[PDB]
Amino acid sequence: AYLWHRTAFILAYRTPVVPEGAKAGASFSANGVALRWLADYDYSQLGDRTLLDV
Amino acid sequence: NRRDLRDPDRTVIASELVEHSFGVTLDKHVYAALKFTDEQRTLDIRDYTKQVLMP
Repeated sequence: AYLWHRTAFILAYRTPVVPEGAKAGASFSANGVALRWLADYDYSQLGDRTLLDV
Repeated sequence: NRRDLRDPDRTVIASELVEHSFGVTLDKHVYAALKFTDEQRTLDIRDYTKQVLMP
Protein backbone atom coordinates (compact mmCIF):
# COMPACT_ATOMS: atom_id res chain seq x y z
CA ALA A 1 0.00 0.00 0.00
CA TYR A 2 1.12 3.57 -0.62
CA LEU A 3 0.03 6.70 1.22
CA TRP A 4 1.25 9.85 -0.50
CA HIS A 5 0.58 13.55 -0.23
CA ARG A 6 -0.50 15.35 -3.38
CA THR A 7 2.89 16.97 -3.95
CA ALA A 8 4.82 13.69 -3.69
CA PHE A 9 4.77 12.74 -7.38
CA ILE A 10 4.59 15.03 -10.42
CA LEU A 11 3.48 13.98 -13.90
CA ALA A 12 3.86 15.99 -17.10
CA TYR A 13 2.32 15.26 -20.49
CA ARG A 14 2.68 16.85 -23.91
CA THR A 15 0.78 16.01 -27.07
CA PRO A 16 3.14 16.10 -30.07
CA VAL A 17 2.14 18.60 -32.74
CA VAL A 18 1.41 16.84 -36.02
CA PRO A 19 3.55 18.53 -38.69
CA GLU A 20 2.25 19.94 -41.94
CA GLY A 21 3.98 17.19 -43.91
CA ALA A 22 1.77 14.40 -42.58
CA LYS A 23 -1.76 13.42 -43.51
CA ALA A 24 -4.09 14.87 -40.89
CA GLY A 25 -5.00 12.40 -38.17
CA ALA A 26 -7.41 12.51 -35.27
CA SER A 27 -6.38 13.17 -31.68
CA PHE A 28 -7.39 10.53 -29.15
CA SER A 29 -7.85 10.54 -25.39
CA ALA A 30 -6.60 8.18 -22.68
CA ASN A 31 -7.40 8.80 -19.01
CA GLY A 32 -7.64 12.52 -19.70
CA VAL A 33 -4.39 12.93 -21.63
CA ALA A 34 -4.45 13.59 -25.36
CA LEU A 35 -2.57 11.44 -27.86
CA ARG A 36 -1.37 12.21 -31.38
CA TRP A 37 -2.42 9.71 -34.06
CA LEU A 38 -0.58 9.78 -37.37
CA ALA A 39 -0.88 7.56 -40.44
CA ASP A 40 1.55 7.27 -43.34
CA TYR A 41 1.54 4.97 -46.37
CA ASP A 42 4.86 3.21 -46.97
CA TYR A 43 5.10 2.74 -50.72
CA SER A 44 8.34 0.76 -50.55
CA GLN A 45 6.82 -1.84 -48.22
CA LEU A 46 3.37 -1.49 -49.85
CA GLY A 47 1.85 -0.99 -46.42
CA ASP A 48 0.32 1.52 -44.02
CA ARG A 49 1.98 2.57 -40.76
CA THR A 50 0.11 4.18 -37.88
CA LEU A 51 1.61 5.76 -34.77
CA LEU A 52 -0.22 6.86 -31.61
CA ASP A 53 1.99 8.63 -29.11
CA VAL A 54 2.54 11.25 -26.42
CA ASN B 1 26.33 47.84 -103.06
CA ARG B 2 27.36 50.66 -105.39
CA ARG B 3 28.52 50.91 -108.98
CA ASP B 4 29.56 53.85 -111.12
CA LEU B 5 27.05 55.05 -113.69
CA ARG B 6 27.49 54.14 -117.37
CA ASP B 7 30.10 51.51 -116.55
CA PRO B 8 30.86 49.02 -119.35
CA ASP B 9 31.14 46.32 -116.66
CA ARG B 10 27.39 45.94 -116.16
CA THR B 11 27.59 43.28 -113.45
CA VAL B 12 25.53 43.11 -110.26
CA ILE B 13 26.61 41.74 -106.87
CA ALA B 14 23.84 40.02 -104.93
CA SER B 15 23.40 40.60 -101.21
CA GLU B 16 22.45 37.94 -98.66
CA LEU B 17 19.77 37.62 -95.97
CA VAL B 18 20.95 35.42 -93.09
CA GLU B 19 18.81 35.13 -89.96
CA HIS B 20 20.66 34.43 -86.72
CA SER B 21 19.34 32.85 -83.56
CA PHE B 22 20.34 31.96 -80.03
CA GLY B 23 18.80 29.82 -77.32
CA VAL B 24 17.46 30.38 -73.82
CA THR B 25 17.79 27.32 -71.58
CA LEU B 26 16.17 26.47 -68.24
CA ASP B 27 18.87 24.54 -66.43
CA LYS B 28 19.23 25.40 -62.73
CA HIS B 29 17.15 24.36 -59.72
CA VAL B 30 17.26 26.66 -56.69
CA TYR B 31 15.90 25.16 -53.48
CA ALA B 32 16.05 25.33 -49.69
CA ALA B 33 15.39 22.18 -47.67
CA LEU B 34 14.75 21.76 -43.95
CA LYS B 35 14.17 18.79 -41.66
CA PHE B 36 12.67 18.88 -38.17
CA THR B 37 12.40 15.94 -35.82
CA ASP B 38 8.99 15.76 -34.16
CA GLU B 39 10.54 16.73 -30.82
CA GLN B 40 11.88 19.93 -32.37
CA ARG B 41 8.59 20.63 -34.13
CA THR B 42 6.66 20.15 -30.88
CA LEU B 43 8.87 21.85 -28.29
CA ASP B 44 11.62 23.92 -29.91
CA ILE B 45 9.74 25.54 -32.81
CA ARG B 46 7.58 28.24 -31.21
CA ASP B 47 5.80 29.64 -34.29
CA TYR B 48 6.28 27.95 -37.64
CA THR B 49 5.84 31.09 -39.74
CA LYS B 50 8.26 33.61 -38.23
CA GLN B 51 10.85 30.99 -37.27
CA VAL B 52 11.00 28.59 -40.26
CA LEU B 53 9.19 29.86 -43.35
CA MET B 54 10.43 33.46 -43.43
CA PRO B 55 14.16 32.59 -43.17
